[PDB]
Amino acid sequence: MPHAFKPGDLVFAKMKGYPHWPARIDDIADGAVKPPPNKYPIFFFGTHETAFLGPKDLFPYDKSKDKYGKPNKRKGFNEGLWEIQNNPHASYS
Repeated sequence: MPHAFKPGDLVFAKMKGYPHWPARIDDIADGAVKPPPNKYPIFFFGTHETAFLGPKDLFPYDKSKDKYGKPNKRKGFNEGLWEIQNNPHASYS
């Protein structure tokens, strides 16, 4: 059975106006800004942007990749697909 989301989990993350996007739940570094309550720090592959999202917008990658893991015209997306499949836990700093 599913657990709660934890750092390192791979997802497609949904935001208004963008296709479901390859992403990971990030850790919060010591000294770094914490997310709001009930929000997770989401690192978007390809763009390498962070946003804070709740579980309603987080689709587990394994379950969802046949639907959402297809090329997209959007800037950074196809790079993002490579990252999530090929090195999802690397440093992209």
